[PDB]
Amino acid sequence: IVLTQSPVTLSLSPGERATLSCRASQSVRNSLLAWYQQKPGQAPRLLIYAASSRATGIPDRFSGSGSGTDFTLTISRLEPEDFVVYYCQQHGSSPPWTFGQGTKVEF
Amino acid sequence: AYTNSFTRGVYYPDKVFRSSVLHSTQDLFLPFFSNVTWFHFDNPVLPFNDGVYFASTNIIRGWIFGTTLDSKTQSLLIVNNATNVVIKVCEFQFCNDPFGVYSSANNCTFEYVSQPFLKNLREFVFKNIDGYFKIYSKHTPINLVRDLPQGFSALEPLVDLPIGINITRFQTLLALHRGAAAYYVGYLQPRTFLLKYNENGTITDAVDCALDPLSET
Amino acid sequence: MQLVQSGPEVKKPGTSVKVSCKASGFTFTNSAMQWVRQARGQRLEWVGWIVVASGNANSARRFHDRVTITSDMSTSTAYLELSSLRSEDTAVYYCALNHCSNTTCLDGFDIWGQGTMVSVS
Amino acid sequence: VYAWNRKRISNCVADYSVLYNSASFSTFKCYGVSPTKLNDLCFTNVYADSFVIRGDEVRQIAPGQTGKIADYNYKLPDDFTGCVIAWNSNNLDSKVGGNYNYRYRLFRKSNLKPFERDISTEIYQAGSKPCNGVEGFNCYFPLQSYGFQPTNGVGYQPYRVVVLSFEATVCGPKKSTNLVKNKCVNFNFNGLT
Repeated sequence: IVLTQSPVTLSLSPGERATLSCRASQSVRNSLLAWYQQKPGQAPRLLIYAASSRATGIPDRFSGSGSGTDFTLTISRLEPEDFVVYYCQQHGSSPPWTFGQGTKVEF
Repeated sequence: AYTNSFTRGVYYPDKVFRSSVLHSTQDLFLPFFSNVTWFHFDNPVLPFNDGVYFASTNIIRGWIFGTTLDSKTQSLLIVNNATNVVIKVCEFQFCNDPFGVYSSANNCTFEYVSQPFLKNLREFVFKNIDGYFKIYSKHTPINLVRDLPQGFSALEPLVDLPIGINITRFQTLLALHRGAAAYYVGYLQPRTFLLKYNENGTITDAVDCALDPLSET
Repeated sequence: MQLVQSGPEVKKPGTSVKVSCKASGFTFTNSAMQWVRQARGQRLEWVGWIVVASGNANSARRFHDRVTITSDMSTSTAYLELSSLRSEDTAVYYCALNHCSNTTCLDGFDIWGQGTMVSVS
Repeated sequence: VYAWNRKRISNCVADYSVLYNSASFSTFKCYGVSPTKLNDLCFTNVYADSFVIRGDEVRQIAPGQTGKIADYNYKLPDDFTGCVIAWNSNNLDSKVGGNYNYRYRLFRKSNLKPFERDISTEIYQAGSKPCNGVEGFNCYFPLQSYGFQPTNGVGYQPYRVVVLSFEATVCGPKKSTNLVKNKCVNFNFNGLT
């Protein structure tokens, strides 16, 4: 089971509406496709858990939606510190809780 | 039906020895000349209230004691199979009409096994006081089947069990194949008796102090 | 609620590494740590995961025979040692933990470590 | 210890001298009655709950004790009337190469009520999403087998633990002498003085 993510860079303006999607190649069991972000060279941190739920301590403006294979990360308000590589998860299967390629939220 | 209970139902009450002694006891006894219920093959439901004098003429094989059966209460069950009497306090499911009857053994708290003893008449007394269940017995040869014979015999104690269970109902079980049998049931009452211990130490005779004014005298 | 990880280890292509990851502020319940290896300039990867209470480790397929991922509940730690430390192993190693809210546990690896620059020189 | 064997003992004389004076039982102390004083006192029902645990959590088999075995495997009540016998069993239970027959319940939703025997080996759910009895993330089989080795230390050796519980057909014994005739004796027969 491998996970492919969608557009490899989001090169568009700050302060607007962007959509992030993880097109899985095999159907994710029990909808466990948590969403992480990782600013380059530092520790990642969790935003969406159980493929839709907002994490504790994390504020608003993010949204995980859908289940199964069709999937969406919904970011509402691109602040300059949200121009970060964003990552999938498949820690649902068994082995290879495969991540994604990431993307580049770019100005 | 009903039958006279001429002098029967008297038993050694306190496990001691007396010789040539008239002794008065205050204990759950079968009253003299009471009417006992005669059952002739079926096996109905009988209240236990205070204790049982049971008599019979190897058809019957055991007894079931308890209050609220179909497994909601631990039930006393006594079965004499094949020169072996077995006593269990397992919360058995009652059959609609038991007689395979001892099936569904669950939650067994007490178990006990002993050896039985074989125109004969089988007298038993079952009583339950202070959390203890007592079985008294004697096998007496006879030559009549109409009514209980007007002789005298005293029942030796045979079994004590420390159960402490609430009883108000009892059943008899008799082995079913498919010759009817008959038995007699009386109840015990707290009456005063005067007992006559012989030179051997056997109870030879007794009188009931509340029967008639002569016996009270 | 913090996973303090050990410092960097500059190593050699014949040696083996020993990466520890202590959990500060709390003790290990049935918490299911995972381990993430990031070669710099590449994506995050998956090494293996320990059910910390049970010790049932399970490593990834390319790491199937040469990493043992052990845990110790007495010290509230969870270790990692990777064998043979090839030139394609220079990375940053992240110990990610699932937070357990006693009554239950969460479904997300929220509290992470800080990294371990395992250098293959 | 998850499927701890309980046997009811009744209708017999319980001779405890061969237990206390055996000089082989390493851990032995008694709650609610002194061990040398319970020999001449009579109970109704005696349960001998027996299991095998690692030597560290012998202290977990105690009333008013919190831990892993005392919460998920075998809990004694606070009003525990009876006592615990634990002796080393490295020479029998710890076989060469590891003994994995003995397992203990490690993951459970709630702590056990006292004298509860849990036999279910369902795949424990630790998170929100149920995972229908298959193994995976937040899906743990709750029985983790002990690793028992002769190489292991004293605290890791297996200890066969037998727990006695008490509540009137369960008791000790006595005598003293011969019978004495034609002399003034102040006898004691069954209690009658």
